[PDB]
Amino acid sequence: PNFSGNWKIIRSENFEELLKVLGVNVMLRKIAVAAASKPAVEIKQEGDTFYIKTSTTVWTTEINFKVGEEFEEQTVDGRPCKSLVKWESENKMVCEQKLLKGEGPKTSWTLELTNDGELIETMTADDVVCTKVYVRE
Ligand SMILES: *C/C=C(C)/C=C/C=C1/N(C)c2ccccc2C1(C)C
Repeated sequence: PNFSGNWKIIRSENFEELLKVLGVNVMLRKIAVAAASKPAVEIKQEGDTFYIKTSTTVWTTEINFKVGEEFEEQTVDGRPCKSLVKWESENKMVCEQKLLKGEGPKTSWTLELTNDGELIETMTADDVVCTKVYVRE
């Protein structure tokens, strides 16, 4: 299920509420939802080994994981945590995260390559769920 490729975000719901739930400074919340801050996603997939890059205006995040192999990473609000990714179907994977230090909401995310060629991502902080929808390029 080649998640590989370069991804262009074309929709995003409930994102500010997610940040709000996580505790994100209001000023950062407002800049976070600007048409300028739209993230670009590059995924590089081979087997159970994944490389995903997320790039905004002045920041980038790189993660490297194997499905099943626990790894270190950051939440959405950038808190250090341990993560573990598993398959849900052929075209879906889900990742649960465990805060390294401190304690806050229960976070996670999922990734879903559809049949109409889209890539759906969800992110969850406790009750609240954010969906974002990507296309290739
Ligand atoms: C949908 C995902 C979004 C809008 C990602 C936002 C992420 C960031 N990051 C990581 C960042 C770092 C510095 C300054 C601004 C940001 C922004 C809020 C765009």
